[PDB]
Amino acid sequence: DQLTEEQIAEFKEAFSLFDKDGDGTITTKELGTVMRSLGQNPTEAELQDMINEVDADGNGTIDFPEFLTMMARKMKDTDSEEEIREAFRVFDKDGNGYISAAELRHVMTNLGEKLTDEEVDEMIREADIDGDGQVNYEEFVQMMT
Amino acid sequence: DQLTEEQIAEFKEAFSLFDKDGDGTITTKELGTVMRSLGQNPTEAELQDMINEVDADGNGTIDFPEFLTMMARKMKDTDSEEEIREAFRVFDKDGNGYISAAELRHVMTNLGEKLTDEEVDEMIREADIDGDGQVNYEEFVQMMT
Repeated sequence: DQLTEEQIAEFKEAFSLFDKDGDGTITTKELGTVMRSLGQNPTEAELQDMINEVDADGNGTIDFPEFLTMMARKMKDTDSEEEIREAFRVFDKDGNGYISAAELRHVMTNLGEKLTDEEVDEMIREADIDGDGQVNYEEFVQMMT
Repeated sequence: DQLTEEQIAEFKEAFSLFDKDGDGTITTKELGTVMRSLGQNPTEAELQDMINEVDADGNGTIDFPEFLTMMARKMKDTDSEEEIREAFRVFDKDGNGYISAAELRHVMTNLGEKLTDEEVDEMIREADIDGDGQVNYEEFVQMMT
């Protein structure tokens, strides 16, 4: 949590990864995807105070630069804990604070070993993502096979 | 896959990993977990057929040995594809063939890095898993923090 070549360089990727359009323009919606995609849990309001924040043209689009500036500021409210607790929260479907010790084990080793961060990113790229960040999990299977 | 030492050793782990009773016997339920814990997607019937075959006393129990023998048989019946697909299915909450490109990325890298395959088992070992394998993720959160 401190703007640095790497930090930034990374922040680009995530931004590039969810700009379906293909031209540096993350939508209010694409914005959330980006953040969750980094461990943050932006509230629908929070994502709003962010669009209006800078963008005063109501274009609803966000330029990497703006994004970067935002992140930098909101970076203070990011500690290892929340990030972690979000990962595990993906495995909590019904949302009961409870998760499959199993599903965990499986996803983490089986799929955690067959793939490398870079590979995860490469897939998501060619992958067919929509606004929300949804993707037909089969697409991934076809790739991985 | 075949019954190589490593393989046996792996099954042992998983089996040991969900025999909450502390001894060397897993229940029909526990069985389910163990299997999901390895990418197998056991059907209730299948699970019952197993508890039935061996253990004619229908004790509902099953030894590592019996377990080993069993897995051996169903072994050549499962292929890498299925496991892959089951992994991804964890990420598909409402079960609509769709998952969060984000959540994937997040879980896969953030938490995919903070832990090593063993660190996972080691955690689930000390973790407070219940019958269905359910676990309070917070408990994992703490261990991590």
